[PDB]
Amino acid sequence: VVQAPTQVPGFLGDSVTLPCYLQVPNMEVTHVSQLTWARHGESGSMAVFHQTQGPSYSESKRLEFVAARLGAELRDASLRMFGLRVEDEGSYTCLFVTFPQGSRSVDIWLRVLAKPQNTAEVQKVQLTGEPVPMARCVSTGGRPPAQITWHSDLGGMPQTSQVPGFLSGTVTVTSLWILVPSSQVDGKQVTCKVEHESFEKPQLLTVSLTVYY
Amino acid sequence: SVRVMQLTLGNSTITTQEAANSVVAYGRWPEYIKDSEANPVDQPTEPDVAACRFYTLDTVTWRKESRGWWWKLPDALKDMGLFGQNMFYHYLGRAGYTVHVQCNASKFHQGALGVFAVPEMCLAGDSTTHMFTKYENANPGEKGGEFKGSFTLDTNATNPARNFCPVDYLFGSGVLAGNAFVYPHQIINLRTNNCATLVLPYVNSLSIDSMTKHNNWGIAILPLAPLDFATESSTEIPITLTIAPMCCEFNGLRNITVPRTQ
Amino acid sequence: SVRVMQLTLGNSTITTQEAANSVVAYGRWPEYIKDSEANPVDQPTEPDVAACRFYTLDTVTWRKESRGWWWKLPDALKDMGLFGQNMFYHYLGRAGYTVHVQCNASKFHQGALGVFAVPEMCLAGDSTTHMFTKYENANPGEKGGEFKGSFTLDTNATNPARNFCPVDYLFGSGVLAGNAFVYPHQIINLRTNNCATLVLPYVNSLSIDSMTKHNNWGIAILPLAPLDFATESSTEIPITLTIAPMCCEFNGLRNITVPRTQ
Amino acid sequence: ANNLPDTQSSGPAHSKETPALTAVETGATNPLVPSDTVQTRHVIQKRTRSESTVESFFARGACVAIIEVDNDSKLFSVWKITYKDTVQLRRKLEFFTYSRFDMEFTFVVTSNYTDANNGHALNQVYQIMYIPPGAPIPGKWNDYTWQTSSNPSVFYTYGAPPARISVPYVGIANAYSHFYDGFAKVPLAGQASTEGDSLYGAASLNDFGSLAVRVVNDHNPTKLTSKIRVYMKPKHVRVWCPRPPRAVPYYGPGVDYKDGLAPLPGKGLTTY
Ligand SMILES: COc1ccc(OCc2ccc(COc3c(Cl)cccc3Cl)cc2)c(Cl)c1
Repeated sequence: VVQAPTQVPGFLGDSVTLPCYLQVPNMEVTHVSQLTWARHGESGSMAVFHQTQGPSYSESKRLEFVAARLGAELRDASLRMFGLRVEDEGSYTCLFVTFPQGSRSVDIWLRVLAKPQNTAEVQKVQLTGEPVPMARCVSTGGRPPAQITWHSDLGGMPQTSQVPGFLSGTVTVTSLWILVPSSQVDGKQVTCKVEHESFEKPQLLTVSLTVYY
Repeated sequence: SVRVMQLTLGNSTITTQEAANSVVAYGRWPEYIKDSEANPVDQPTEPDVAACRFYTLDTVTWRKESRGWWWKLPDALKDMGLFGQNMFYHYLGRAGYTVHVQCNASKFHQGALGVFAVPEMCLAGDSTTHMFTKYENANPGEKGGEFKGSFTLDTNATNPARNFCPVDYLFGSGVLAGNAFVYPHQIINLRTNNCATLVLPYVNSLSIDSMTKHNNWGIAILPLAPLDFATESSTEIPITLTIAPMCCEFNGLRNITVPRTQ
Repeated sequence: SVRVMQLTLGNSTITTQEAANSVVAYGRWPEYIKDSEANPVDQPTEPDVAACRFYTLDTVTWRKESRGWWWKLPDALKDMGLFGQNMFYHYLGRAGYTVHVQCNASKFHQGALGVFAVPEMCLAGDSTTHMFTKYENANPGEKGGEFKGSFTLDTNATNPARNFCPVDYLFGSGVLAGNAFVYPHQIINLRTNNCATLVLPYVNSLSIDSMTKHNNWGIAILPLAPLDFATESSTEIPITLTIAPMCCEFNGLRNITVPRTQ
Repeated sequence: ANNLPDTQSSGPAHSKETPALTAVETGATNPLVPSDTVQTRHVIQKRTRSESTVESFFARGACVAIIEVDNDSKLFSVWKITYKDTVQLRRKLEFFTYSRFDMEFTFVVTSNYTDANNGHALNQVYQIMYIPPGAPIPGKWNDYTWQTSSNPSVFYTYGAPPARISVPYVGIANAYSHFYDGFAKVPLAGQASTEGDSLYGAASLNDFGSLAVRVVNDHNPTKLTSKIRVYMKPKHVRVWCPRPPRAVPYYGPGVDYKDGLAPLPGKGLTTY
């Protein structure tokens, strides 16, 4: 039976794998077990991972095939696409062949495009009233735009305007800044939470303030 | 030579000094209905020289950003002299055509235009409602239409446009444009020729039909290689279309047809 | 016409739309050894299509400052596919050639290249020691060599270069270059042609010889009128050389020859 | 459906004839063969194009409809005759603008109990009635229309080999139109917009009529469903004016598109 889990982000840069798992029940085991991959994709009719005995690269030069092949296993095979440009989607499929019924499988696809970088800058001098002190949360390089979120310590947060996306090489860039008004203290752990859902926990950057005179 | 020609029909003559031969669609020259293929029994009218002559439709301009143009026959000629009169006064009509596309530039310009003559050139619409394009939009007349770089669905439910949305690479009908070469065509590559000439016989599943309800041929012009010049990001060269109906014969005379417009 | 041609040898075809005819050296087309002129008694090998085909040697670039280039045959083809294999496996070898030099520019460029095919093209050395050029230097292979504007004597006694010093106006051999026109040639004058084509029969004082010890023909290319363009002091146009051996026959098969290099 | 020409041996060339050079602007394709650009040997050609003839290309029964009837108004169903309800045969036919042929229809009938442990019924007999445009359409699974005194009917007994009938070329034109760039009406100046409006690319509202299917047996309270799969094969085929095949998904009876507009995959320009 077909049990492919591949609905994968998929991280860009790159590079990451495009897996295909077909767990085999269980008393009516499967051969011949050649594995085909069809893209989705201006398919007329190839960008294919096919594997008869020796793994055959149907011409998309930017491919890596990692399965215990030339012998057999059978197929919980992993593919990899590098690289490194956003040759995106579209979609991809994973179809097997079988002596019993199984010259068949399922189409399964997902995401791609890319992660960002962040830094904080705070200025300038306070002549009020009553805008910026000013904390800026710059977000450079991420086509699927990173959801920048400025929060802090008090109800002096509702004030968060954005620089939208004037995209760099394939990749989108933004800058959230605050503003935050007036007056004195240093002094608070005002934290910008930049996400994108890659890496570990979202980019939490805490800073200070320019207090003058 | 393959490059110099003169076409004379009625009181009109066309000369060219940079042709690339001429194409006769499917190898068939236009002809009149034979008695063995005749259907309507009434005596036909054959205007001859009054209708079978060269009519120049409006000139379009080619720019680096152009996606393409299209026209429908006999539609584009419905207001052309006595051809249009006979078309509207008769229930049935039949005609072949000599399509002459004109486009001159210079030895420092580049670009290639694909000129295709398509029988039953059905185009794609703009809504989720199938075959929703309305008569007035499907028949633009001499001004014809244009191809687009992408499909954009009309969502105004209150006032649907009911128009075509011909995407260029999809040949305006859901097929790949690179395969449009299976239709009679010529290419106007600026470094080689001035024009394209196609002789089209009458094509249909009937010997004669209603010219107002049905368009037999479609003319599609697509920039295969975009227009470019010296260093002028700014470049415009006109494309003039001259068409002449051939072997016109009409049947079923009555009062004149006045179709609804806009 | 004199200007359009197509040459087909084996699996290779060359087309040209700006030729100036072709020269057949001494009016002799290459041929195989006749029984009446035969010498080695063993059965010859004749690779035919595997060796008699067009091989493209490295492209050189012509600049305002270029003095000229030279190659030696069969030397320049010693590493070319199955021709080179047969050359090294046999003691004796014989072949004719079709030399096709390629050089295109534009209508605003000037320059003329003299392409000469010289039988027994012996070149002058660089030292006071006579006939001192060493084998490795005399046989550069596909990269060939270059002409110089002046003679410069090698004085390093400890490590003599033992190389050639072909001065251009002296045709690299002590004769005036203007008289090199007594040898089969063509001229690639940029305002007239793209190429030069020469068919060379086998020339030697023997019917067959050692291809490794002896070079039968020499190809010399000299800028008769220097390269010049619009106002670009900076101008470079490539010169590609494509040669095809003809009527190859080898005698005296043994183990392969591996000559010393550099 | 015949032979291909032999390859003649071809030697070297050095001439003013250049078949390799051409000018595609003319609208013509360069008719070169291998011997025009390379040296060839003589090969006696034995391959033929017997299977790619227009006839052999279409000589297959393709499914065009799956009519369903529930013998417990569903006691009978009506299917408007068309080849556009499915995609496979439709795409093949659309390689051409016009066609003319005879048709062979084969009907594969299957049925089963909805309930694993309930009900029973005696062997079923089906009636497939063709209702030509104009004839009265059945309102009940048992009204007067099923008398078929003039309409052609096919009575199929469940379990018997698939039923099969032939239909002649029935078009009102000299050929079937796969594409019709026009309307059935011309809106006239002055009439209300509701007036003279018709579908683009549509001819008759009822081109070929429809099929009315029912089970003739008296229905039992048992839950049963039957499906009649209609297979059609064009025989004695003639086709005119080739067209490029459908590249994007079909979106209705027209040439309309909407969804799979990006059919081609990515591939490096210099990647083999
Ligand atoms: C261009 O491609 C075409 C053209 C016409 C077509 O249909 C025309 C058509 C007309 C009448 C009948 C009626 O046939 C039947 C009869 Cl008499 C009796 C019982 C059952 C049937 Cl089924 C069936 C098909 C089709 Cl399916 C494809």
